[PDB]
Amino acid sequence: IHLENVTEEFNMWKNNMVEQMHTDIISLWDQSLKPCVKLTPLCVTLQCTNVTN
Amino acid sequence: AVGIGAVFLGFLGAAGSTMGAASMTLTVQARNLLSGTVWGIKQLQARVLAVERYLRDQQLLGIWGCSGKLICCTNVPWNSSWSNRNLSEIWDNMTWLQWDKEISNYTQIIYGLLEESQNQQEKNEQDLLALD
Amino acid sequence: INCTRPNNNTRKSIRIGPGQAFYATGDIIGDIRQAHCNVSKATWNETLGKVVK
Amino acid sequence: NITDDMRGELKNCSFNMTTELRDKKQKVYSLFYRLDVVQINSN
Ligand SMILES: *[C@@H]1O[C@H](CO)[C@@H](O[C@@H]2O[C@H](CO)[C@@H](O[C@@H]3O[C@H](CO)[C@@H](O)[C@H](O[C@H]4O[C@H](CO)[C@@H](O)[C@H](O)[C@@H]4O)[C@@H]3O)[C@H](O)[C@H]2NC(C)=O)[C@H](O)[C@H]1NC(C)=O
Ligand SMILES: *[C@@H]1O[C@H](CO)[C@@H](O[C@@H]2O[C@H](CO)[C@@H](O[C@@H]3O[C@H](CO)[C@@H](O)[C@H](O)[C@@H]3O)[C@H](O)[C@H]2NC(C)=O)[C@H](O)[C@H]1NC(C)=O
Ligand SMILES: *[C@@H]1O[C@H](CO)[C@@H](O[C@@H]2O[C@H](CO)[C@@H](O)[C@H](O)[C@H]2NC(C)=O)[C@H](O)[C@H]1NC(C)=O
Ligand SMILES: *[C@@H]1O[C@H](CO)[C@@H](O)[C@H](O)[C@H]1NC(C)=O
Ligand SMILES: *[C@@H]1O[C@H](CO)[C@@H](O)[C@H](O)[C@H]1NC(C)=O
Repeated sequence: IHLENVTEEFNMWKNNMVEQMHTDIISLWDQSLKPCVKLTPLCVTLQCTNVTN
Repeated sequence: AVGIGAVFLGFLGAAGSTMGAASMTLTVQARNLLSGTVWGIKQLQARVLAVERYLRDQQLLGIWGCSGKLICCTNVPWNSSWSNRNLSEIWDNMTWLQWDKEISNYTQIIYGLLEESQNQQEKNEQDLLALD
Repeated sequence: INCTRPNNNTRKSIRIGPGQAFYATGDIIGDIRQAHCNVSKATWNETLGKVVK
Repeated sequence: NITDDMRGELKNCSFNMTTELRDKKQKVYSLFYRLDVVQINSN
């Protein structure tokens, strides 16, 4: 709802809520990995070669 | 098509008006103050911080003379050194924001004065009902 | 009280696995000595006199 | 210089250990106090 006869100074640069949002997104990013699977047995010697082309 | 009086009566709608006309609504502000795996912790401390604030303000009114009246009076006169403004101009000229930034230095004096004045009122009322 | 180990001590990192680490006592440079502690004689005597009092 | 009657309190222990990679094993040594190893059972 609108507000009238009103002067308010804003700032995006000294603004908060980008800080805790940058916290929260990486936090939920890590919450999306604890069910998932590690690859600790996979780091091993690799016999690699060029693809058929 | 919705009407302008409704958003006048909305939450924080009267922030720009004069304080005399902003007196006609406080209940919406008061009502929207109260309530309306890891994350619920943050949710929960936010909710209890809000009710801690609400109880602090209710206690500050409770130690004062008025509990649920929401519009009060007292028995300490206004020091003209605080404001020296005309009585006509304050209700029809200024907003609450600039009123707050004017009187914002004169704080915690008036609080203790209200405490003292109604403590004296309590002992006077106790004395009057003790003699009777 | 003074307390010391006088031996000069080198650590050594050992990678256990992928992104793992381990620290271990590598070489010891200097005199192979023995750790110890010291207290003042007469202070200890006087404080024991106080507690016996 | 070892005393035959007193005892030193530091032991040089070499052993197999894993690496970054699974198929590679390595030989590494360190030192330990007498009070954290025991003898299992000549060599
Ligand atoms: C990535 O590299 C791997 C390396 O192992 C590779 O897998 C191997 O590829 C070769 C060639 O594609 C496969 O050999 C074929 O195997 C099938 C199944 O047994 C046979 O039918 C094939 O025979 C045909 O070709 C012959 C050639 O002379 C003809 O004589 C015959 O008549 C058939 O037409 C051929 O032998 C091999 O089996 C795989 N091995 C495994 C384990 O899959 C893979 O293809 C590479 N992938 C990419 C994307 O580069
Ligand atoms: C570290 O790991 C290696 C690898 O397992 C160990 O080496 C192996 O030790 C065994 C027994 O000590 C050896 O068997 C013996 O080998 C000798 C020499 O050929 C032979 O005469 C004996 O009859 C018996 O077969 C084995 O060969 C040896 N393998 C390798 C690759 O070294 C080692 O003991 C571990 N510890 C240290 C401190 O290195
Ligand atoms: C313990 O031994 C190490 C051996 O490296 C000493 O470190 C050296 O000290 C000298 C002089 O202080 C320096 O010139 C070298 O550059 C140092 N080397 C390293 C790798 O740091 C260390 O000073 C000794 N500590 C004591 C208390 O004697
Ligand atoms: C394999 O890769 C190397 C380097 O990318 C390339 O020179 C070579 O032609 C490739 N193919 C074979 C069959 O070696
Ligand atoms: C409020 O008080 C401070 C010092 O107490 C003073 O510097 C400031 O000018 C005052 N503000 C107003 C609006 O009087």
